[PDB]
Amino acid sequence: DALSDGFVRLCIDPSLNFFGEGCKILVEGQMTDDGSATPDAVTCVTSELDIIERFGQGSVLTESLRKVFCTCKSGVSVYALPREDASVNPTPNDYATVVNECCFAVYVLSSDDTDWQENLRDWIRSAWDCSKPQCFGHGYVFNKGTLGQVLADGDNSAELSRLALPTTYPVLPYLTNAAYGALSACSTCNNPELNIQGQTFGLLSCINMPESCTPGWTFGEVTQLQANGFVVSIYNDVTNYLRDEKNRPNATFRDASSRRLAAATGVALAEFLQQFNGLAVFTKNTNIRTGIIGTNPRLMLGKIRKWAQDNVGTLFSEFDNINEDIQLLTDFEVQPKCVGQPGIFHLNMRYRPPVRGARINVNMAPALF
Amino acid sequence: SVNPTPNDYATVVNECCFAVYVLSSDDTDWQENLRDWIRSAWDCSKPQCFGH
Amino acid sequence: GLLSCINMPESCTPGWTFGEVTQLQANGFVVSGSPYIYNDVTNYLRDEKNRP
Amino acid sequence: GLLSCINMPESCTPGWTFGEVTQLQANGFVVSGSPYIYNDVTNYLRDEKNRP
Amino acid sequence: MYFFSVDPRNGAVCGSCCCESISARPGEVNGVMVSYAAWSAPLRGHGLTNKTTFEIDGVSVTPPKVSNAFGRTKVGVVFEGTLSDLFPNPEGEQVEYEISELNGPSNGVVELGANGAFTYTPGALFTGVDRFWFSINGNIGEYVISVDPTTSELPQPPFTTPVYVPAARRSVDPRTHVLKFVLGVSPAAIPGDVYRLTVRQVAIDCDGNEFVHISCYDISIGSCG
Repeated sequence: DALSDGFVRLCIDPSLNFFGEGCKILVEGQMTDDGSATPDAVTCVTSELDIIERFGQGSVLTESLRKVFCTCKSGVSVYALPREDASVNPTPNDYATVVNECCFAVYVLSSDDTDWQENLRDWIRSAWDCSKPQCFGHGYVFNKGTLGQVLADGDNSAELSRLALPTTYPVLPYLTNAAYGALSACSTCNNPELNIQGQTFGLLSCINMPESCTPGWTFGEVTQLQANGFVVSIYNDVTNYLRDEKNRPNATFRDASSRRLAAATGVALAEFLQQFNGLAVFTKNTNIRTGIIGTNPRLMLGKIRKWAQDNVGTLFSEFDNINEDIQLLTDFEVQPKCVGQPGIFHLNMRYRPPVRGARINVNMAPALF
Repeated sequence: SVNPTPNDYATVVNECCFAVYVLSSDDTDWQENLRDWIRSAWDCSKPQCFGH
Repeated sequence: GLLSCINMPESCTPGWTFGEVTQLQANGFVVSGSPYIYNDVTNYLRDEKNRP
Repeated sequence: GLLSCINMPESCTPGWTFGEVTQLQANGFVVSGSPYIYNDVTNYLRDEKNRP
Repeated sequence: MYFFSVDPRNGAVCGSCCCESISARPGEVNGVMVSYAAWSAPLRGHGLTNKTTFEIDGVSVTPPKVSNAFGRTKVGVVFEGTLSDLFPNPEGEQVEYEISELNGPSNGVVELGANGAFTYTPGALFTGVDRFWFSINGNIGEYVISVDPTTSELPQPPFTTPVYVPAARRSVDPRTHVLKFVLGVSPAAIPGDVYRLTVRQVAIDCDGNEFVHISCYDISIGSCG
């Protein structure tokens, strides 16, 4: 049939898949033993077919991943950590063993227990530490309760996006939470600049909440939540930071967009610097010979600056004083020469998220003629 | 009458492509066999001259 | 879509009523209400996973 | 590559089937399906020892 | 000769966790030098000491197919042995045996019979231990014989591990902060296996105190160089 020869070889399959998966969200939640699968074991689940008898029918995880499996149609690689059960809330979980170097971008924890949330926080912040192996993860957790409680039941962590919910919210909390994370991932896991807010870029699809008149957090409470932190719905996709080491105002690490772009710059500079391996870096005579591949610390700083002067506008913003924001000091330079050793260098930059749009106060004042 | 199951379908009909197939029977087994056969005119390990 | 060479006796209550008709259609089974055919589809309702 | 003067008697079953063909296509041979020729290679598979 | 440099512990090849890499071929006995010069020179003192400690762990082992066997013959007397009850040959397979001439005996000669039989004639006027390496259908194992000086007996030595570091062949150069040691690989090491060697070297200050340092290297048993 003109296909006998052997040149073309066609497979007409409806359920094909070409996408380069990426986008490796993890979902954590308690389970019912109906799910035939080893607990405390990361399982990169497929689409629905391998369902409730894989994680536990009925239990929170079921609905959570259902919403997640929902939302995003294509783009993510869903991962599940089906924790087991036991004022009960069996949450204990110091488990950097089961989940390890294999790194996940988005995290969603369907449990209002402060301890579990804080443990996830610690794990993420550990991943986000100066330690040379990096993957730059981010989590999403929910938090119900009254205004006083919501405020009190919080922290400084900027590695989560703790969602606030009034004690009237019809939908079961964790549900929305999952959806939120889901959307974010599948949306931003290629473009980090995007920010999930407004109506078009962020409306949770799988919610279908019953409409009413009395919304929830009144305007005052809305301001309280927003300023303080939480991502009251969606609008204001910030990460509760509100502070810093000592001085409170640290606008930089407020938006999630800022955090994703910072991770992007980190991985870009990491995959870029690797062209300075081998090389040979003269540091005493600062005079490379003729015919030998080599570089000098000053030359390296020049290269770094040139680089940081191209990604500007797209990753960084303006670099006010380039002469000071980017500094490269050699081991021998800082340390008075007794404890110096060629090979060690110190680079320090100044991240400035590209300024975005915000409120536009209007003061239209009518008159006649 | 225990109707026959002419399962084989390999040698009976080799790669001789037919657009339409007309099975005249109610034997679920016979139907399943014809189904499997036609599920070979749409595989990968063949020139796949199809037919429904 | 007409099966002209059939010539079945006459209508009293043709086979499946509206409900059953719609049920089988949803289940992917062509219904023939001289009986004209309609929904000339095949018995395909789901892939490895995807139902719709 | 269509051998003109063979006028083979049209049939409905080949000799080498897909399997054994795929088999001796890795092994260099000149399998012929009138009958046309394809995979016009030589019986060369390996230099002194490094087969690929 | 492998030559590695230690990190001077300033938080300044992580690979998988930290440990370095060392390729190795089955049967070889190579040498490694590690330079603590970067770590012990700023700590102006009396250099290193001869108190290294080595530890071998396997992260990929591929449990052996054939098994080993012992022997306790006497001096001058011929020894007889079999080689059929070693390979469990689970699935019906030819039991073709072989004694590689590269790893034959050390003070004797074997006589491989027709069916896994072998006759070991120890060297006249010799009392001690001897080994040889057989290959039962591609899979390699060792046979150890202890020739006894006709008085009573001789103790039992330990069957050599696939990857090892000799008992006393390590050295330290306090004038250059260099540790020398040897890496021995058994011919029974299966290619593809991966072992981990961890070292704990102690330097010393001018007053007699200690400074500990710990590192690893991942030894990859690879075939064909």
